[PDB]
Amino acid sequence: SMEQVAMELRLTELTRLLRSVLDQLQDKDPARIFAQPVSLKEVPDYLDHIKHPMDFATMRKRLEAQGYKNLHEFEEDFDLIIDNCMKYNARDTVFYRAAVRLRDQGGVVLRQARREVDSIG
Repeated sequence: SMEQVAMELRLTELTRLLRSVLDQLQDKDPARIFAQPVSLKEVPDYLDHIKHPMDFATMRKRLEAQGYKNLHEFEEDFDLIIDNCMKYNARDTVFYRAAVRLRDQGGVVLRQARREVDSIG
């Protein structure tokens, strides 16, 4: 149908907007602390602590399969990245502190993305 195509055009433009958001969020992690999944070889107990691991490469695979239906779903993933880190790592660690900074800096990007998604439909 013609509707299914128009739908797919919007999903595709949402994907396009989310890719730009993702790149902007990821620039706020220049240390690449959140770039890849936590290694289960190097942190073998991790899944006893953290039930839903997340990271930027994993978000990017979902993104490119058009797996995000709306901004809310994408934000849930970003928030997992931060929240997981803030639980597993203690307050005085470079990792916790990197998550605080990514949260604070991404807030601005996410604020605008929500306006752009509402605005453009």
